[PDB]
Amino acid sequence: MAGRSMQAARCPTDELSLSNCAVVSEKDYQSGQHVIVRTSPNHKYIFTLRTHPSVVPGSVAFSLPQRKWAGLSIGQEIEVALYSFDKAKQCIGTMTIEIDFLQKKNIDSNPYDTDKMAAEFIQQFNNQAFSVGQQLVFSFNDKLFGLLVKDIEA
Amino acid sequence: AEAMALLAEAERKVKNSQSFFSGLFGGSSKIEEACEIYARAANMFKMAKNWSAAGNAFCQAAQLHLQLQSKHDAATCFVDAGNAFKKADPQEAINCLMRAIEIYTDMGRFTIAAKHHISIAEIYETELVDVEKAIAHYEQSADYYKGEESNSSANKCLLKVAGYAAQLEQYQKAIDIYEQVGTSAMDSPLLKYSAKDYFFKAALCHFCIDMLNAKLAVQKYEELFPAFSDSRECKLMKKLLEAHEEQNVDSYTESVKEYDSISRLDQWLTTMLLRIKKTIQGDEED
Amino acid sequence: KAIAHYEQSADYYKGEESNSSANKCLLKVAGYAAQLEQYQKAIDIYEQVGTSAMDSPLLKYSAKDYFFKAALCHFCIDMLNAKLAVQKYEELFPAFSDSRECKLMKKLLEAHEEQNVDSYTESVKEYDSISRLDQWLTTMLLRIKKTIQGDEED
Amino acid sequence: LDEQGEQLDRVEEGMNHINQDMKEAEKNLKDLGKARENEMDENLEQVSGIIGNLRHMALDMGNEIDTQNRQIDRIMEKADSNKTRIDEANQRATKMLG
Amino acid sequence: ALSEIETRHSEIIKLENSIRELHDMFMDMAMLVESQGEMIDRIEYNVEHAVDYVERAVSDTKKAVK
Amino acid sequence: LQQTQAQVDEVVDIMRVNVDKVLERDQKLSELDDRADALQAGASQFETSAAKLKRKYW
Repeated sequence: MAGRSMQAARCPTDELSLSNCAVVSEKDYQSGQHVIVRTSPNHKYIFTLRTHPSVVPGSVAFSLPQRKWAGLSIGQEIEVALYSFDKAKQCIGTMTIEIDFLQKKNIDSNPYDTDKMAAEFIQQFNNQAFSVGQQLVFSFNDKLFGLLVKDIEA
Repeated sequence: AEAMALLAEAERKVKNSQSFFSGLFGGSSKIEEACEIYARAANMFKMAKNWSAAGNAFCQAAQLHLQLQSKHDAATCFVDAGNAFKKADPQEAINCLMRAIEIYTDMGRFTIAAKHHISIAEIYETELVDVEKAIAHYEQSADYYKGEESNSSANKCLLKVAGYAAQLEQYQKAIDIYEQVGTSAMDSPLLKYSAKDYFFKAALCHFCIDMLNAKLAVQKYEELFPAFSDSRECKLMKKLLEAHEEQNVDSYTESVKEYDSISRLDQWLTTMLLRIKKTIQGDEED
Repeated sequence: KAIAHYEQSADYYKGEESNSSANKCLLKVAGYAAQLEQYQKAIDIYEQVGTSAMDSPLLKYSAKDYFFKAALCHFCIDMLNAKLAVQKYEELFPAFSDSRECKLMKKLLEAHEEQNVDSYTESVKEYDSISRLDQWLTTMLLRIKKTIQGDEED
Repeated sequence: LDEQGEQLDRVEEGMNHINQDMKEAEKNLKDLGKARENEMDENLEQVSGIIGNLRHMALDMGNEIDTQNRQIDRIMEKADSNKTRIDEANQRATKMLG
Repeated sequence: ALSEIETRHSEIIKLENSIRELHDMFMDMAMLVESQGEMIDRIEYNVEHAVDYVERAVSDTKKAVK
Repeated sequence: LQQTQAQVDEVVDIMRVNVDKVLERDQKLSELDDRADALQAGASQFETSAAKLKRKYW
C-alpha cells in the first residue's frame, strides 16, 4: 500500500502484450492483484498485474498500448501502488468498446462474429481493470485488433 | 657535449651532507646551482631529439626541487614532463600529469588542473585507449570547470562524455546531459542557433525512447518548429520516429538521405542513425 | 540593486576606459530598466553607446541593434521618435540590415498611429522567420501592443 | 567579435601595466640589493539585398580580424619578454637571501 | 520553354545549393568563433587574475625595500 | 539568375577566404592559450616569493 517507485519497462514477450496487464516479476507482486500507476498529480492510471519469470525485481513491464495510452517508456520513475476495487459498484456488466484493426497493412473485409468475440474476450481479459477510453489489442483467430474502451457500466 | 655529463656532475653535488661541506648553512645556493644544471640538462635532451631520457631529465630536475622550498616550478617542470613523453609513445607523461594534479589540486590551482586534466582524457581516449577513465576525467574536469563556472570548457568536456556515451551506449545518460546545458542556452544569443543542434543531439539519442518526452523536450525547449534547422531536427525527427511507429523502414531510409541532401551527416550522428536503424529493423521483423 | 551595481560598476569601468564593460553593464541596465520602469534612460543609454559606436571602425556595426533598442522602446510614445533617430542616424539605408530596424519601424509606426493591428502583428508574422525573437524583443512587442491596447481596447 | 575585440582591449589594459611594473620592479630589485514567378523574382531581389549586406560585413570582418591579430602581435612580444623578466626577477630576488 | 522551366528548377536548386555550401562554411564559422569565445573566457580569467597576482605581488616587493 | 550565380560564387569564395582565415584564427587561439596557461604560474608564485623575501630585511 505504501506505493513503491518503479520504472516503466517493456513487455517481455508478445503473449502478455495482448493481455493489457502490467507485466511484473513473481519476486515483487502477484498476478491477479491490481495497481494504480502514478506519474503526476493529473495522471493516475490503473493496471492489472501479471507476473512473469523474465522481469527484474524493481521494474514493471508495460505493453505498447498501455505505453501508447499512459505515455510511458522504458526507464522513467513512476509510483505504483496496490489498489483494491469496490466490487459492488465496479464490476463490469455491459461495456462498449470501439474496435478497429491494429495493423493498417492487414485490413480485410471478412466477417467475424462478435458473439464469439465477447466470449473469447471474457475468457482472456478476466479479472482485469479497464478504464473509460482505454486502448489495447485483442488477438482474434490469429488477427490483431485495436480495442478502445468507450463506456463501462456497473 | 650532451648533458649526460651534466647529470652526473650535479649528481656528485646533490649529496645531503653532514660534514664541513655544509658547515652551518646547507647547500642552498649549491642545490639551486645543481637544479639549474638539471634544468639545462633536461632542456638540451629535448633539443637533442631524445624524447625518452628528456622527460626523465625534467622529472629529475623537478624531483630535486620538490623537497627544497617550492614544488611549484617543480610542478611546472612536471607539466613540461607531461608535455615530454606525450609527443612520444611512453606513458610516463600521464604519471607526471597526476603529479601536477596533486600539486595544483592540492594547492588551490584547479584552473590549470582542469587545463591538463582534459589532456589526460585526450590521451586515455585518442592514444592510450582507456575510454571509461577518459570519460571519468572529462566529467571530473567539467565538474571543475563548472566549479569556476567556466561553462563551455565543461560543455566541450561533456560532448566527449556524452558523444562517447553513444558508443558506450548509455543513451539514458546521453539525454541527461544536453537538457540542462541547452535549455540554459536559449537565453544566450551566444549559442541559440547552436542550441537546437544540441536538442537534435538530445532528441536522436534513442535507446528507442518512444515517449513523447521526445515530443515534449522539443517543446519545453521552446522551439519554432518552422525553424529551418529544426526542420533539420524536429520534422526530421517526425519522419524518423513516425516511420518507426509505422514499422516501415523504406521511406525512413529515403528521407534520411533527403536530410543528407539538405544537411550532410557526420560521424557521431551517422553511427547513431545506423544504430537506431538497427533498432527499427529489429522491431519491424516482429 | 543589481542594476545599481551595474551602474556604479560601469561608472568605474567608464573612468578607466575599459569601454567593454562600460557599454555592457549599461546595456544590462537599460534592457531590463526600459521594460520595467525607466524610460529616458533607455534612449540616453542606447545613444551614449551609439555615438561612440559610430565612432570606432570596430564598433559602428554593433550600433545597428543599439539604435534598434533605442527606437523600439516606446515610452508611451505613439510617434515617429524612432524616425527622428532615422533622419538622425548614419544608417546608409542601402544597408538593408537597418531595414529590419527601421522599415520594420516605418510599418509599425503608422500601424500604431492608425491604431491598426493586422499590419503591426503582420510585421512579426514575417519578422519571426527572418530573425529569431528572444524574450526581450517579444516582451517589447507585447509592450508596444499594450500601447496599442491603450489606443484600442476600450 | 566586437565585445571580444574590446575584451582584447582590456587585455591591453592588463599587459601595459604589468610590463610597466616589470620594466620597473627589476630596478627596485637591484635597489633592494645593497503569375508567381514574379513572386520568385521578388524573392530574388530580397536576396540581392542580402548579398550586399553579406559582402559589406564580409570585407569588414576581414579587416576586423586582421586588426585583432596585429593586436595579438603586440601582446605576444611584450608578454613574452615580460615572461622572461618575471622569472629572472624572481630567481634574482631569491638568490639575494642572507 | 521546358528547357527553361527545367532550368528555372534545376539551376536555381544549384543556386540554393551554392548558398547551402557557404551556409555550411558559415555555421562552421560562427559556431567556431563561438567556441573560441570560451578561450576568451579563460583569458577573462587569465587577464586580471594574472594582474591580481602580479600587481599585488609587486605591491609588496616594491615595498620590500621598505 | 546567372549574374547572381557568378556574384554568389564570388561570395562562396569570400567565405573560402574566411576559411583561409580560420586556420590562422584557430592556431592563434591555441598559442595564446599556450602562453596564458604558462604565464599563470609565474604570475602566481611571485607574491609567495615576495613573502619569502620581505620577512627578513625590515
